[PDB]
Amino acid sequence: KRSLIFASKQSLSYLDGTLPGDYGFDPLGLMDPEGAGGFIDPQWLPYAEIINGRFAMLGAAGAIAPEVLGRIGLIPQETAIPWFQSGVIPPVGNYSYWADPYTLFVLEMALMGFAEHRRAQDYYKPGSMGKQYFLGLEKFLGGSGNPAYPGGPIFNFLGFGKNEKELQELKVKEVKNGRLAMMAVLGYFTQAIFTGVGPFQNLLDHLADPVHNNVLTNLKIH
Amino acid sequence: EVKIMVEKDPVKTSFEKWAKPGHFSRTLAKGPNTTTWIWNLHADAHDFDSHTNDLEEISRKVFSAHFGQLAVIFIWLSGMYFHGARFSNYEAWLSDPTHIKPSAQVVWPIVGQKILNGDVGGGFQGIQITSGFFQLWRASGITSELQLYTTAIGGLIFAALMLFAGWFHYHKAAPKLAWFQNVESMLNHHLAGLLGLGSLAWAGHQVHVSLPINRLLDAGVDPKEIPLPHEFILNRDLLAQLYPSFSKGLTPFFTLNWSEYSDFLTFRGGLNPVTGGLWLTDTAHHHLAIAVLFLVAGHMYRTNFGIGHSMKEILEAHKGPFTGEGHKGLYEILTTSWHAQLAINLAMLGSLTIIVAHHMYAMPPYPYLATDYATQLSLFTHHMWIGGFLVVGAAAHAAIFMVRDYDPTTQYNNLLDRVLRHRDAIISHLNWVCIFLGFHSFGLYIHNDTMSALGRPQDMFSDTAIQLQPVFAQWIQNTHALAPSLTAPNATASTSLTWGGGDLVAVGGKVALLPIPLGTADFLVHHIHAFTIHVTVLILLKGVLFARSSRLIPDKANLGFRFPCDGPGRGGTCQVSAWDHVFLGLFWMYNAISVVIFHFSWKMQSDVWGSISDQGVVTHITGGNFAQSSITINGWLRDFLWAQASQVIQSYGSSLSAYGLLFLGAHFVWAFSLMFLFSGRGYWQELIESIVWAHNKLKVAPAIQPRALSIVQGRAVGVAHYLLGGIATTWAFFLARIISVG
Amino acid sequence: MQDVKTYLSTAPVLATLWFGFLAGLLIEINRFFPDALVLPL
Amino acid sequence: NDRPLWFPGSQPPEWLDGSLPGDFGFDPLGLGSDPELLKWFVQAELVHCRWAMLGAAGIFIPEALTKAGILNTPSWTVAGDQQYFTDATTLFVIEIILFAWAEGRRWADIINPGCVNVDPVFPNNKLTGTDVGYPGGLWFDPLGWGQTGDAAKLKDLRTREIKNGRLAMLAVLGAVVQANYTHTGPIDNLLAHLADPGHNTIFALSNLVGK
Amino acid sequence: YIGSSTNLIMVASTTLMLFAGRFGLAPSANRKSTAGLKLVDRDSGLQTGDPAGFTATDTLACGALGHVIGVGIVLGLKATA
Ligand code: CLA
Ligand code: CLA
Ligand code: CLA
Ligand code: CLA
Repeated sequence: KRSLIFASKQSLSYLDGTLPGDYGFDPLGLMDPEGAGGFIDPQWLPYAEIINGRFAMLGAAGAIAPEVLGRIGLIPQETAIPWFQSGVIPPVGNYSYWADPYTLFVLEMALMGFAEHRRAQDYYKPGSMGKQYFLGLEKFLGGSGNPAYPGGPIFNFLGFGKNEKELQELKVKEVKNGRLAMMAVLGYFTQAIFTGVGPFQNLLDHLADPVHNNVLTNLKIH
Repeated sequence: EVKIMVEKDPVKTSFEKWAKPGHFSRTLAKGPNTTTWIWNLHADAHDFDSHTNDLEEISRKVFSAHFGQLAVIFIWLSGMYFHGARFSNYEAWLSDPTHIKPSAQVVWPIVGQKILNGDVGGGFQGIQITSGFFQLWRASGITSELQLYTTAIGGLIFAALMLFAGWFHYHKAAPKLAWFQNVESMLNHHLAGLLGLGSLAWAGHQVHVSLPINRLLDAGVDPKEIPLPHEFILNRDLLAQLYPSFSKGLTPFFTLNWSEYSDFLTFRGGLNPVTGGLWLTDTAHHHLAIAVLFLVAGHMYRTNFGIGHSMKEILEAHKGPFTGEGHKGLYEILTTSWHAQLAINLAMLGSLTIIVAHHMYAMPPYPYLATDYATQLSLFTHHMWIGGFLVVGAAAHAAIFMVRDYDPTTQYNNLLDRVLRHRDAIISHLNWVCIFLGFHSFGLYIHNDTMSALGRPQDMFSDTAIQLQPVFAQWIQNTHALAPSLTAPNATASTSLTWGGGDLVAVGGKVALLPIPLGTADFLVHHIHAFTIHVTVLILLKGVLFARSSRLIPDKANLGFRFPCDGPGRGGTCQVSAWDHVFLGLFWMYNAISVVIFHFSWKMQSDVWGSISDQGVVTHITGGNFAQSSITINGWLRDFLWAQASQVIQSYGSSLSAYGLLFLGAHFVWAFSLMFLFSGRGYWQELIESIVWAHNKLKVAPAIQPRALSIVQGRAVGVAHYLLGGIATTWAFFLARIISVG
Repeated sequence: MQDVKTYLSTAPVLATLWFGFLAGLLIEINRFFPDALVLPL
Repeated sequence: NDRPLWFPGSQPPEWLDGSLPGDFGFDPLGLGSDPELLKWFVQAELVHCRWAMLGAAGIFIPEALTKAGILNTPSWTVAGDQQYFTDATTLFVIEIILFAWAEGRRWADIINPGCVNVDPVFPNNKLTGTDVGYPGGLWFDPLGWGQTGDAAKLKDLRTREIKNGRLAMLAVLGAVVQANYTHTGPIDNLLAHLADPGHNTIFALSNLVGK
Repeated sequence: YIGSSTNLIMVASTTLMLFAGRFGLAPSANRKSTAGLKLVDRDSGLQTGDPAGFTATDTLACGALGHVIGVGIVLGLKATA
C-alpha cells in the first residue's frame, strides 16, 4: 500500500502509515512503543524530526542564498560569502556586524528562549500558552492538539489545508523537503571540511568538469 | 531482540529517605538499638543484592552508582587540571624540563607548614608532584595554562553531566532487565564504539596536535612562539613542512598507498634521544592500528541483524572428554549474576594494571619521564598496589558469587561443578607447590645469610659462588634484542632498551634506560615473587572453592559469605568464611607487592638509574650492589632498608619533612592495626561494660547501647589499618628517598 | 524542607559542620595569634 | 488560583497558593516547603528587599548626580576609605549597638507576633500594625497608607515593594559584580552601554576567541 | 587509477565476497553457519527486495569484509613484490 525503504518485521508492527513520512524505515527500532522513554518514544521523535527538518530547510536555503544572490549580482559582494565565513566559525572566517557575535549570541539565546520554552510548554502541556497574559497576543499562540502543527492565526495566516486530504499531502511534502534539507546541511558540513569553498562553488565545479571535480578527486582537501 | 527498554519515573526524587538512614534494608530501617547499627549502616549500603531479590532494581542501582563514580572521577581530573593551571609551574617546566621539579600543590602559611613549599625551580614554591601529569600534558601538546583551565572547566561540565545522567537513569528513565542482559550488544559497542573509536580519536589528536607541537619542542623552539594546534589543523602547509606526507592529503589513505605516510606513522621502537620517551609517530601508528583492530573485533556478536556470534552457542559448543558439558550454563551465570562479572572484570583489571606498571617503565611513553625517577617509581608502585587490590577483590567477589548466586540445579557436570568436585586435589597440589617454592627461595636466602655469617662466602648462592643463572630470561632478552635483525625486519630498534644492544639513552646528565642484566639475585627474587603469588592464590582459591561447604562445616553456604565462625566446636572454626580468606589474602598480596616494589626500587637505583658524565662514565644511585647484596637478607636490611632510609629520617626541617612525619605516622597506624588483629571481642565488651558503669554512675549513659566491634569488623579494621600503615610507610620512604637522590 | 533539615541534623553532617567550623576558628586564631607557648596574662 | 506565574505552562507549588504578596509560584528548589520556615523566609525577603532599595538609592542616585556635577560622592566603593569624624571600626560597633535594639524587637515580633508593639518609655504610643513585617503605626507609617481595609487593594499596595525590592536586590548585586569586573562606576557602565550597545557589553572586557 | 592493480584487486575481492554472500557461498543474515560449517536458513526478520534474500545489512557486511580482504591482499603484494 506504500513504498518501503528498509522496513523490517519489527518496524512494520508499529509503523502503519498515520505519520506523513511513514515508510517503515526503522532498522534500529528507535520508535518501538514497548520501551518508550524520555526522548526515545513515539511522541517525540516525529516532532524532533519535523523541527530538525524545518531548521534544516532554513539552513539549506540560507547557507547558500547569499552566495547565489551575489553570484547573480544583486547583493553586495562583501556579503556574498560562504556560510562558514560569516562569523559562525571565526577561525575560518569572520564578519563585522553591528554587534560582536557573542552579544548577538546572547540576544539570540534570549529571543530563541522566549520562543522555544513556549513551544516546549505547549508540547508538554497543550493549550497552556493561551491562558497567561502575554502582551495581549497569547490568544494567537494557543496551538492545536498536534504540537508540530499549531496552525493559529499567526502560524497559519494564508490558511492552507482547509480540507484534510490536501492538508495531509502538504504534511508529507513538508516532511520530504525537510529530510532533503537535513541531508543537504550534512553535505554542506562535510563539503565545507573537504573542499574549503561554498556549496554553490562545489556545484559549479561539478557542473564544469564532472569527472575531474567530485569526491574522488577532491578528498585531497585543497 | 536487542531493543531499548526503559521504565518512566520508577523512583520519585524526594528527600524523605534521606532522613531515614537504613531505609535500604528491612533490618536497619527499624532504628539504632545498639552502636553496631551505625557500622552496619555503612557495611550494607552498597550491597544491593542484600537490599532486594529483584535483579532489575539491582542493575539500575549499579548503573547509577557507576554514573556517580564517573562524576567523581571527572571532578578529580578537573581538580588536577585546575591545579596545573593555577598552582603549578608547568610553563617554567616547559621552558626547562630537565632542571625544574614538577609542582602543582601550594600550601598555606599557617602553622609553619609553609616550609613544605620547597624550592622546586622556575621561580615557584610548592609540593613536588610525582603523578606524571606534567609529562602527560607535554605529550598531549599542552603549552599554556589556559588550555589546562579549559580542560578543567570541561571536566566540571562532564562531572555535572554524569551526575545528571545517573539521576536520569535512576529516577526518570530506568533501563529494564532485558536492556542490561544484552551482553552481545554491550560488547560490540564497548569494543567498536568505546575502545576502537576512542583509540581512533586519540590517534587523530596525536597526528594533528601532539606530533607537530612535540617535534617543535624537541627542536628547541620556545613554547611561547610554537603555533597553536588549530593553526596546524587550518594552515596545513605549516603542518606539512614538519611532515611532508601531509601534502598528499588523504589520497594515500584511500589509494592504499599507505607507505607514503611513513613520515608520521613509523615503527621505530626504542626511545627518542632528546626526551627519553617513546616516539609519538610510533604511538600514533599504534593507536591507529589498535583502533582498527577493535573496530573490526566489535563486529563479532549478533545483536539483531543476523551476521554474528551467539556467545551462548559458542560456550555450549566447547566441551571435551576430560570435562563434562564444558562451558554449559556459564552464559546464565554471567548474564544473571553481577558478582561473577565483577570477579572476572576485577581480575582482568588488576592484571592489566600490573601489565601497565611493568610496561610503562620499560617503555616510558611520555617525554622526560624516564629521567624523572620519582615519577617512574611512584607510577610503578601505585599501579602495582592498584592491581594487587583489584585481584584480591576479584577473589572476594568470586567467593560472594559462589556463596549467594550459585545455583546447583542449573550447574551439573559443567566446569564449575567439576572444579568444585576436585578442589581437594587442586588445593593439595597448590599447597605443595607453595611449600616447595617457599623453601627453595627463602631457604636459599637463609642459606646465604648463614654462610655469610659463618665466614664461608664460597658456599653461598651468588655470581662469585654457586651460580643460579636465569638462562631462560636471558635467552628471551637475547631473542628480543635481535628481533629487528631477523624476526621483525621492519623495526629500527628493539621493543625496549632493557633487552640489550649496548645502547644507553641519557637525557641531560641522567640515564633513561639501559640493558638490565639478570643474574643469581634476579633468579632468587623472581622465585620469591612466584612463591608469594602462589601463596596468595592458594589462600584466595581455597576460600572460593570451599566457600559453600567443606569436610568441617558441610553447610557453610547457609552460614553466608561474611560470618565470623561456627563456634568453638570441631576444635575451633575460626575464620572459616570466604571473607576471612580474602582478609588473609590481603596480607599476602601486601607482602607480594611490597617485595615486588622493593625489588624494583633497588634494581633501578643500583643498575639502571644514575648519572652519565661527559667522558661517558655511568655512576648509579646506589652503586651496583644489588648483584652481591640482594642475595642476603642482611643485605636487604642494611643496603636497602637502612641505607636508603637515611633520607626520610633526616628530612626534618626541609620540604621533605612531611614525608618523615607520615613515615612515622604510618608506622603508628600499622602498630595500631596490630591490636585489632591480635585482640578479641569479649575483652573489649567487658571493658565497655565497666566504662558504661562509670557513665551510668553520672547519668550520662547513652540510650544507643555501646557495643564492641563485631569479630568480622574487628578483622576488617585490623586489615585496613595494617595495609594503610604499611603502604603509607613505603610511600613516604620511596618518595623522600627518590626526591633526595634524584 | 523537613526531610532536608532532618538529614542535615544527622550525626555525620552535623559533625562535619561543627568540626569544620572549629577548624576554621582555630586556623584563623593561629593566623592572627600564632606560635604561642605561654598564655600572656 | 489561575494567577500569572514565573513559568506560564507549569503548575505552581502547593505551598505557594498565591496568598502571599509577590507570589508567582517560583520555588524550583522547594525551599519554602516548611510553612514555619516559609514565614521566616518571607520576612527575610521583605527585609532584604527594603535594605536593597536603600542600597540602590544610595548607590545609583548619588553616582548619577555626581556625574551630572551636582554632588561629589566618591563612587560608593571607596566610600569606606574616606575620613570621617570617627573611625570605621568604632562606627561599626556603634551601628551594632544601635541596631541590636531594633533588630531584636523585630525578632521578638517575628517569634511572638502581637508583642513589642507598645512603647516601653511611654506605653500610650503603641503601633497599629497587625501583620508581621509591616509594623505600621506612626513612626513607620506616618501617612497611614498600610491600613486600607480592602484585602485585595492592600495586597495590591503590597507586591509593589516586593517587586521594586527584588529589582533593587538584583541591581545591587549587578553593581557589586560590575564594580569588581569592569573597575568602573555603574552609571559610567550605563553610558558606555548606551554609547555602543552592540559592543560595550560584558564581552567587551572578556576577549573571547573570535571578534 | 581505474586500471591499477590495487583497483583491480579491491574490485575483485568485493565482487567475489558479494557474490559468495548473495549466492549462498558465505554466511549472511539469513544464512547461519553451524559448528560443522554447514549453512542453515534463519528468519532474520529483515525484509529485502532481493529474491534470494540478500539484505542491506548483508550487503554492508559483505562489502566490509571484501574491503578488509582486499586491503590485506594489496598490502601483502606490495610488501612482497
Ligand atoms: C542533498 C544531497 C546532496 C547533494 C545534491 C550533493 C551534491 C553534490 N555533492 Mg555532496 N554530500 C552529501 C549530500 C549531497 N551532495 C552528504 C550527505 C555528504 C556527506 C557524506 C556529502 C559529501 C560530499 C563531499 C565530501 C563531496 C560532495 C560533492 C558533491 C558534488 C557531486 C560530486 C561528488 O563526488 O559527490 C559525492 C557525493 C557524496 C559523497 C554523497 C552521496 C550521497 C548523498 C546522500 C547524496 C545523494 C544524492 C541523491 C541523488 C539526492 C539528490 C537530490 C536532488 C539533487 C535530486 C555535488 C555538488 C563533491 C564536490 O563538492 O565536488 C566538487 C565532494 O567532494 N559531497
Ligand atoms: C558506542 C557506544 C557506547 C559507548 C561509548 C559506551 C561507553 C561506556 N559505557 Mg556502555 N553501553 C552501550 C554502549 C556504549 N557504552 C550499550 C549499547 C549498552 C546497553 C547494552 C551499554 C551498557 C552499559 C552499562 C550497563 C554500563 C556501561 C558503562 C559505560 C562506561 C564505562 C566507563 C568507561 O570506561 O568509560 C570511559 C569513557 C568515559 C567516562 C567518557 C564519558 C562518557 C561519554 C559521554 C560517552 C557516553 C556514550 C553513551 C553510551 C552515549 C549515549 C548517551 C547520550 C544519549 C548522551 C562508558 C562511558 C558503565 C558505566 O560506567 O556506566 C555509567 C556501565 O555500568 N554501558
Ligand atoms: C569495581 C570494584 C568493586 C566494586 C564495585 C565492589 C562492590 C562491592 N563490594 Mg567489593 N572489593 C573490591 C572492589 C569492588 N567491590 C576490592 C578491590 C576488594 C579487595 C579489598 C573488595 C573486597 C570486598 C569484600 C571483602 C567485601 C566487598 C563487598 C562489596 C559490596 C559493598 C558492600 C559494602 O560494605 O561496601 C560499603 C563500603 C565500604 C565498607 C567501604 C568503607 C571504606 C573502606 C573500608 C576503607 C577506606 C580506605 C581508605 C582509602 C583509607 C584512606 C582514607 C582514610 C584516612 C579516611 C559491593 C557489592 C562486601 C559485600 O558484598 O558483602 C557481602 C564484602 O564483604 N568487597
Ligand atoms: C616470617 C614470618 C612467616 C613465615 C616464615 C611463614 C611461613 C609460612 N607461612 Mg605464614 N604467615 C605469616 C608469617 C610467616 N609465615 C603472617 C604474618 C601471616 C598473616 C597474614 C601468615 C599467614 C599465612 C597463611 C594464611 C598461609 C601461610 C603459609 C605459610 C607457609 C609457606 C609455605 C611453606 O610452608 O613453605 C615455606 C616455609 C618457610 C619459608 C618457613 C621457613 C623455613 C626455612 C626456609 C627453613 C628452616 C628449616 C631449617 C632446616 C631449620 C630446621 C629446624 C629444626 C632444627 C627444628 C609457611 C609455613 C601458607 C601455607 O600453609 O603454606 C602453603 C598459608 O596458607 N601463612
